[PDB]
Amino acid sequence: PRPAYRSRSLRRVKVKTPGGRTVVHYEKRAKGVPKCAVTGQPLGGMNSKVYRFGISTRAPSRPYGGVVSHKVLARAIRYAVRR
Amino acid sequence: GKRILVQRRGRGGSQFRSPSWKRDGPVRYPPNISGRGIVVEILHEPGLNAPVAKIRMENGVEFFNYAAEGLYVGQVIQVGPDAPPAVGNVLPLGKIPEGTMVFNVEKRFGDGGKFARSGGTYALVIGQRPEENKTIVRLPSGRVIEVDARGRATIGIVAGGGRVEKPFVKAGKKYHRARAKSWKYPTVRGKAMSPYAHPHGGGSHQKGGTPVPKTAPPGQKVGFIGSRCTGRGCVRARA
Amino acid sequence: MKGTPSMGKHNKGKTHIRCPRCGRHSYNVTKKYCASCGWGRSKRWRRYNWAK
Amino acid sequence: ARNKPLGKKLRLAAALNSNRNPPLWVIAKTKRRVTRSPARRHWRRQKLKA
RNA sequence: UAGGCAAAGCCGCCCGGUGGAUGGCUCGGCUCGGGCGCCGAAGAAGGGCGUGGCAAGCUGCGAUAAGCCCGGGGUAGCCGCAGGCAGGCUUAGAACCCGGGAUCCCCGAAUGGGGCUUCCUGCCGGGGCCGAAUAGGCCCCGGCGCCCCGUAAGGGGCGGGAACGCGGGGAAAGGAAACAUCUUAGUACCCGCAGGAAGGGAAGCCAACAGGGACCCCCUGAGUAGGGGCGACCGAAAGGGGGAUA
RNA sequence: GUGGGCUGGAAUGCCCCGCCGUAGAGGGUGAUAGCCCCGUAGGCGAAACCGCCCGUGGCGGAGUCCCGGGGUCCCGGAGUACCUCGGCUUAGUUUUGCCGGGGGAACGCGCCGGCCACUGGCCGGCAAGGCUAAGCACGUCCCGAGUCCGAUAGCGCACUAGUACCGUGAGGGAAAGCUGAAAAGAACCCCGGAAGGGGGGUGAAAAGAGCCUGAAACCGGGCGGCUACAGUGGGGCAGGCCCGAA
RNA sequence: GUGAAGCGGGGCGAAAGCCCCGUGGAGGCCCGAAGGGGUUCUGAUGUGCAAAUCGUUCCCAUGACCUGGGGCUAGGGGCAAA
RNA sequence: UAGUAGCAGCGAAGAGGGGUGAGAAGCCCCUCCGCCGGAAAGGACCAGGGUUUCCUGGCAACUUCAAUAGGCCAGGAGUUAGCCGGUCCUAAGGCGGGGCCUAAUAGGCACCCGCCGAAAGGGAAACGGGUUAAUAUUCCCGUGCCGCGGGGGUAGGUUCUGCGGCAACGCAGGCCCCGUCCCCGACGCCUCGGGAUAGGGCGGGCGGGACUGCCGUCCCGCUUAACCGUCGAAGGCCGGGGAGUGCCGUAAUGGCGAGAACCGGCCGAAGGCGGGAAUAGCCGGGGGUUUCCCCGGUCCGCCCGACUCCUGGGGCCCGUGAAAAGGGGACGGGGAACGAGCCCCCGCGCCCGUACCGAGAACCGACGCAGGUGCUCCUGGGUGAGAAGCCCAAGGCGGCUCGGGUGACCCCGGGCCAGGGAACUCGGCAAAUUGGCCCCGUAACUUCGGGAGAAGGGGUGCCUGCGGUCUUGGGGUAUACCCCCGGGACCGCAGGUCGCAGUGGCAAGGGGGACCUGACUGUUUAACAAAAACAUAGGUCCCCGCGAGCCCGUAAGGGUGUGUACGGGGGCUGAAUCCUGGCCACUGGCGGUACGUGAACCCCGGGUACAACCGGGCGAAGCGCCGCUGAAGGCCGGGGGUAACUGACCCUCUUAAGGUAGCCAAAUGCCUUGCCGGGUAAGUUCCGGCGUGCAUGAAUGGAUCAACGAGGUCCCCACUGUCCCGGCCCGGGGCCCGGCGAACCCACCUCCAGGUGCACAGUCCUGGGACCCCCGACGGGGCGAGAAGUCCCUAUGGAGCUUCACAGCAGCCUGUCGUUGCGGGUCCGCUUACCCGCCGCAAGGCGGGGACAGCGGCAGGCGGGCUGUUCGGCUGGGGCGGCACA
Ligand SMILES: [Mg+2]
Ligand SMILES: [Mg+2]
Ligand SMILES: [Mg+2]
Ligand SMILES: [Mg+2]
Ligand SMILES: [Mg+2]
Ligand SMILES: [Mg+2]
Ligand SMILES: [Mg+2]
Ligand SMILES: [Mg+2]
Ligand SMILES: [Mg+2]
Ligand SMILES: [Mg+2]
Ligand SMILES: [Mg+2]
Ligand SMILES: [Mg+2]
Ligand SMILES: [Mg+2]
Ligand SMILES: [Mg+2]
Ligand SMILES: [Mg+2]
Ligand SMILES: [Mg+2]
Ligand SMILES: [Mg+2]
Ligand SMILES: [Mg+2]
Ligand SMILES: [Mg+2]
Ligand SMILES: [Mg+2]
Ligand SMILES: [Mg+2]
Ligand SMILES: [Mg+2]
Ligand SMILES: [Mg+2]
Ligand SMILES: [Mg+2]
Ligand SMILES: [Mg+2]
Ligand SMILES: [Mg+2]
Ligand SMILES: [Mg+2]
Ligand SMILES: [Mg+2]
Ligand SMILES: [Mg+2]
Ligand SMILES: [Mg+2]
Ligand SMILES: [Mg+2]
Ligand SMILES: [Mg+2]
Ligand SMILES: [Mg+2]
Ligand SMILES: [Mg+2]
Ligand SMILES: [Mg+2]
Ligand SMILES: [Mg+2]
Ligand SMILES: [Mg+2]
Ligand SMILES: [Mg+2]
Ligand SMILES: [Mg+2]
Ligand SMILES: [Mg+2]
Ligand SMILES: [Mg+2]
Ligand SMILES: [Mg+2]
Ligand SMILES: [Mg+2]
Ligand SMILES: [Mg+2]
Ligand SMILES: [Mg+2]
Ligand SMILES: [Mg+2]
Ligand SMILES: [Mg+2]
Ligand SMILES: [Mg+2]
Ligand SMILES: [Mg+2]
Ligand SMILES: [Mg+2]
Ligand SMILES: [Mg+2]
Ligand SMILES: [Mg+2]
Ligand SMILES: [Mg+2]
Ligand SMILES: [Mg+2]
Ligand SMILES: [Mg+2]
Ligand SMILES: [Mg+2]
Ligand SMILES: [Mg+2]
Ligand SMILES: [Mg+2]
Ligand SMILES: [Mg+2]
Ligand SMILES: [Mg+2]
Ligand SMILES: [Mg+2]
Ligand SMILES: [Mg+2]
Ligand SMILES: [Mg+2]
Ligand SMILES: [Mg+2]
Ligand SMILES: [Mg+2]
Ligand SMILES: [Mg+2]
Ligand SMILES: [Mg+2]
Ligand SMILES: [Mg+2]
Ligand SMILES: [Mg+2]
Ligand SMILES: [Mg+2]
Ligand SMILES: [Mg+2]
Ligand SMILES: [Mg+2]
Ligand SMILES: [Mg+2]
Ligand SMILES: [Mg+2]
Ligand SMILES: [Mg+2]
Ligand SMILES: [Mg+2]
Ligand SMILES: [Mg+2]
Ligand SMILES: [Mg+2]
Ligand SMILES: [Mg+2]
Ligand SMILES: [Mg+2]
Ligand SMILES: [Mg+2]
Ligand SMILES: [Mg+2]
Ligand SMILES: [Mg+2]
Ligand SMILES: [Zn+2]
Repeated sequence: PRPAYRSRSLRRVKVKTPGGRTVVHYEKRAKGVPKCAVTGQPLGGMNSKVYRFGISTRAPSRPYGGVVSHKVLARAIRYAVRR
Repeated sequence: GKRILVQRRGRGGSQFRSPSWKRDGPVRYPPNISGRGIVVEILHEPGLNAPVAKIRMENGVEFFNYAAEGLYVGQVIQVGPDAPPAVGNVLPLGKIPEGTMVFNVEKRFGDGGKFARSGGTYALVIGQRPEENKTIVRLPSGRVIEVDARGRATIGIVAGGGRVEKPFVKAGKKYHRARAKSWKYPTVRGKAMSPYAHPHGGGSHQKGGTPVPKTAPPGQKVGFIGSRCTGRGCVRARA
Repeated sequence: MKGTPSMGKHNKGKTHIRCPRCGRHSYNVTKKYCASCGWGRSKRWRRYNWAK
Repeated sequence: ARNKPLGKKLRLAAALNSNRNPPLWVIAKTKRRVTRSPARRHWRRQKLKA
């Protein structure tokens, strides 16, 4: 509780209630978005802010989806097609 | 008490131990790597003396090696007896041609590599005795040694050379490096001590010690330990 | 500082808690045995002949 | 402490239950011989080693 | 001049306050003599928590909780220390004492697994509850330690006990008028292992040409032989008399 | 014997008179009790549990038992006996026992011992496998006794003591007994905010729950002597004031 | 507060090349609160507020920095910028 | 002692009236006064405490005074969770079993297996309002969320596949089981751009409040939770385009045929807005009565803006800033005929914590203790650079738990002081001076960075106007510019004017020169030493190729080591710059042909019916001997004479050589206040020189001061109560009164002089004095008190340290016995022993070494690494000396 709030792991949000008071709500920070397995950059269509685990996310309509980006997928497909 | 610092070091205290949890793993050759591999990462390792390459073999085995100077991400390395002696390739010492600069040399096959593992270091393949399956190599110290011809080495020199030429300008820089290494930092001179704590400690005008024999027991074996000589005359006699 | 000012730091720590076997305030929470009866490191009761 | 374990809480409850002087009818029954109790204590003075 | 005549203060006696000596008392201690002598997985000892109408501690007991059942003794009182207030139990035989049973929380060798809180938690089988449900969930009960013996069934060890016993490891202080060999001392202490005792015990013995006849313990042999900076000091055995007798 | 009288709050005491005694060990009861009571000498006793002794009973074995002769064939305990080196120990000393390193037998025609070793004689035995009652140690505990202590003693603890309590912990650890025969535990009146005070009661006695006795130090008051021009305590002599009942 | 590397413009040259300004934001850098420390008065206190304190004056204050919780090292041993 | 000390000091404090009550300065209420307000003080809360919380009653005890008060006493009561924490995960690490080790265990742990390990890390899901004396994300109302499971509808499926877009990617995207892979979880520090929100303010409006000497101003309310939807800045990406006379930019670095400008599109924060939701809450106005009902309002336009939240850019690292649970996706295999991540509906969510303090009275320190823990996290307005100080909100407090009188001395803290200005003093100790900001200006020297705020000089208030540079919105053709309007910030100019004083209070550097010393920042003797001591970067030497070197363990084994010479370990020096001289005699280390010596074993001879026993031989290391080694410990004189102190001469002694470059009366020079100059009227200190230097000198570091200094020292200016020299004042002690109420010390208790005496008498002698008692003060005496003197010595007393003491034990080295076997001729070979590493759960396999090594026993050497001891006596005190020790 109190040392858990003294640590900076949660966001300190000040909010004014309908009762006229000002309170501090301790809210979670967002989880990191999925990254490409080769470049490490965030994947398009999956970089929305998520604050808890267990939320199903819809991958882009492509082979390998939210695993690799379109650049890596296209280049790998070209290499496999030639090879 | 009375036990000296070099005697206290052997107990394995936290201030003398190496924090190897800060590293991803040992930099050794796995026993049965063969074929072609891909250099996927070049990383800094805390407490080590060279950048470390992560090699992803064609069959999926991944291992850590010391990065040859000039090695780059996405490079294709060859492992095995059929590998050409190009930089980054892992070859047997028996196959490696004479005069070649190798590193991470294995004294016996399968130990993972022992010699020429610091940044900017290398071993030189001097000769090959195939009738006793041995390879004569010169180590970084200048010493000439025989190694198992079936052992493995990497072609090139270890990256990161020249790291020690730049001075450690502040005590804080050496402090931060020591925190990643195993060194106890800093060190008190022996003659700055009292007689209970060091053989050199004591007198009103404190002095160092003359050399002790090689048979001296622990706690007495400090300073020069069975030295052939000392000073500029010793260096001259060595050369 | 070793006297009264250092006495103020003994307000929140602990070395021992109550032992489940012998009930004394002698169970070392870090060493995980009782300093009185030896529970947690010896299944036989700890009692020495030099103690009255 | 705000956060307690149940065993420590139960030992504290035992101390709270025992902390009380003998009843007045017990004093009258013993003819003023039993006046005090060994389990009587003050929270600021005598400290439980719970 | 002295008395009437006295401040603060000093000495002695008496009375009072304080104090708890003295004396008297004793359900306590201590010593000695005799007996008796093991408990524990059928879960012990020890601890925590609880338990009384008013009950804090001690004592007892264990959610059936100063207590329940059975039998014998004991008859009219009883509800412990503990002299109060109530209300009860008991002549349908209580209380009390002795023998036998029932109950016997949690921790504890603790033994399903954990245990930084004497509390928490898992899997399997059976049962119960919430629920529309046969889902899901929750709760109750039982089993689940290690190492062994045994074909299996099944069984054994574990921990405790005031002292005593057996095997092992094993000091120093002090003494020697210093001190090292020595002694202290195979002691203090530590590790392990038993029993009501343990260990020992039935001649490859002792003797000396005469003969004893397993063993232990007691008296003696005896501070003798002997060991020893031959100093301090240490120190038998055979033999004899007994306890007992295999 | 609870008999007569006396003292006494109350007799077990005193004077007088009786009785038992295998019992006059000891304790209690309103003061000191052989005969008031518990007890003592002595005797009787267990549904249940436990222990010991005796008689009897059921069963199994390959004659394994006793006596006589024959034998000279077979068996008779190994890293053991023994030697050497180091060490601990022992009275064990050129000679105790053992542990470790190294070496290492024989077989009853043999092997072992008889205070250095070997040789011969003589004597005594059969190691290197296992058990064994009785007679002996101890004291948590039970019983008895005492030229033991008697609440600062005796165990640290006569008591809601291994307690309250102290230390993080290993550990350490006190102080503290007594109304009276019976609560008859102080009615009632006046005062006080109350603790409480006065009066009045109970009691043989306040012995008043702060409770037997109740010392000294200490403090208050009364009394006697001195007390502001005279330097202190102790002794002797003379005197002033005060006490001088036993 | 200072203003490192780096970067723009202006002036001056035939050039090689110098100067001025700005931008930039380095550092066991500087002044200074919190915080850490403990120099002077040899102040106060010194049967204390306290078995080491208080006032004043001071030192560091982006780092070999200060600080919470958990952990390891044990006595002839630990730990020690000593 | 003594009704005495203390109940002061650390920057708050009380007063009037009333009530209660036996009793009131102190309890309760109002009014006045004061204190905090980035906090010894307001909000939250960890550990610890454990009922101190709330209510009722009370004052025998407790609170440094009182009490009717209370954290006290007595009685009663109080802590409600699927969504807040634990619980789960792993970290550093730890424990258990198996195994190995061990005389043994309750001792050890590399191995294998399991588990524990965070109430600040990772991590499922709840918010707003109301309610109680005391719980409040827990109770109630309202509105939701998560996990697990089920039902209906639906999209979808039912051999086979979902649909659209060039694409980035979008969209309900069927069901069940299993596997694999990837990603999230998952990460430093510094810096600067952008976007928000909390909070704050300004003008107007409505409602309410404050004041009555004048004006009419001043204050308060006007709020919006979680959750659902939608939007989305930076950034990234897709399609078109095809660019070098370039073109496009930033706060800054800058970008482009390796694909720019430009056009369109995709993914995409905090947060906004709507719903929630005005029906709540709040402000105001009424009615009832036990907290309910009714009415009005809850608005308009702007501005600032975080330390809170989000986002991106750049830089630094010999420093790279955790893991796992859990979750998401994808890629495959298998199965059924059904069926969802969408909509509606149903069910379940166990166990433990939850009061209160959280500290100048609830923790620790014996205390209701000026300390420590925790100021750990948060906080409005003015001034202001400021989270500084000062004043005031919200909120709290007058309880750092004695009150009154007096206005002596004296003490603690504070203010001023004429003339002089360090004459004080060991010493400018202390105090004083300066002080902010702007402008001008700034030396020697230097490692070129610095020195530097060097130094030195000038300005500074208020008022009335005139401008400028931006910013933020709105309106104008109008995205920049331009004009108008509202708000914000900073900068400047002109004039007028007051004072002793304009950074007017608060806040707030004195400065300069020279020597020594340590380069610097940093660390140190908790409780007398902060330093020149330690460390430091830099330099250098040594042991080491890894089966190493060094170290720990009885051993199993372990650390360095998840390592590898640009490395691990061990010494010395201590930035940089110029340098680092000669010497291997000694003490060590190391290497070596031969020779002497050199233990056990072994062999030979004698002896012994056998042995004991005696003699000899062989002979390892080591020692002797011979060399190397000084950035090993370290040393560095002379004798002389000759000779123009000697430039030169021969050398010799010499423990080896004979002090080089340098530097000096030094923190090193006795003599010694050395001699010569400077400084002062006067200088034992200081500075600059001189140097046969008692007794300077080179990594034992020499010389050396740029920068730095709570270092030590000398001088100059300024300044001043340091002083001539003392005075006056302020607060608190003080004194007096009321209340509480100790301690130290105490044989008894003592007027003075001169003597005497165990030699320094209150008590003895001879004198001189004194009416007794009480108060205040002081510190001459009572050899005043505190503490069995630490100084000295003795003791056949210790401890620690040293080594060339007496002994001993580990450790290392060496020989030998055993392990040690098989061949071939003391030698060569072999592998199965044994050892070393790899794979493997194990079984076993691979490679290397190899009867060597390692290991056990014995023996020798080195061996203060470690253990035990001894270091005599006499003595004009002990010691040196001497032996008066026979
Ligand atoms: Mg957390
Ligand atoms: Mg986080
Ligand atoms: Mg370290
Ligand atoms: Mg020192
Ligand atoms: Mg030495
Ligand atoms: Mg030493
Ligand atoms: Mg020395
Ligand atoms: Mg200490
Ligand atoms: Mg601890
Ligand atoms: Mg306390
Ligand atoms: Mg008088
Ligand atoms: Mg029990
Ligand atoms: Mg268990
Ligand atoms: Mg046993
Ligand atoms: Mg003795
Ligand atoms: Mg002696
Ligand atoms: Mg002695
Ligand atoms: Mg027996
Ligand atoms: Mg026996
Ligand atoms: Mg003996
Ligand atoms: Mg009778
Ligand atoms: Mg035999
Ligand atoms: Mg008495
Ligand atoms: Mg006693
Ligand atoms: Mg009395
Ligand atoms: Mg008379
Ligand atoms: Mg700094
Ligand atoms: Mg001082
Ligand atoms: Mg002082
Ligand atoms: Mg004082
Ligand atoms: Mg500073
Ligand atoms: Mg007074
Ligand atoms: Mg006073
Ligand atoms: Mg103030
Ligand atoms: Mg104020
Ligand atoms: Mg606070
Ligand atoms: Mg209260
Ligand atoms: Mg109250
Ligand atoms: Mg209370
Ligand atoms: Mg866990
Ligand atoms: Mg509350
Ligand atoms: Mg307004
Ligand atoms: Mg900028
Ligand atoms: Mg609360
Ligand atoms: Mg106080
Ligand atoms: Mg402030
Ligand atoms: Mg207020
Ligand atoms: Mg006050
Ligand atoms: Mg006063
Ligand atoms: Mg003046
Ligand atoms: Mg002067
Ligand atoms: Mg003078
Ligand atoms: Mg000063
Ligand atoms: Mg000021
Ligand atoms: Mg320094
Ligand atoms: Mg410093
Ligand atoms: Mg100190
Ligand atoms: Mg100091
Ligand atoms: Mg130094
Ligand atoms: Mg240097
Ligand atoms: Mg040296
Ligand atoms: Mg030299
Ligand atoms: Mg010279
Ligand atoms: Mg000088
Ligand atoms: Mg000189
Ligand atoms: Mg010299
Ligand atoms: Mg020196
Ligand atoms: Mg020298
Ligand atoms: Mg130097
Ligand atoms: Mg110098
Ligand atoms: Mg005299
Ligand atoms: Mg005297
Ligand atoms: Mg003395
Ligand atoms: Mg002394
Ligand atoms: Mg001395
Ligand atoms: Mg003597
Ligand atoms: Mg010692
Ligand atoms: Mg060998
Ligand atoms: Mg050996
Ligand atoms: Mg020694
Ligand atoms: Mg001697
Ligand atoms: Mg002498
Ligand atoms: Mg002498
Ligand atoms: Zn215990």
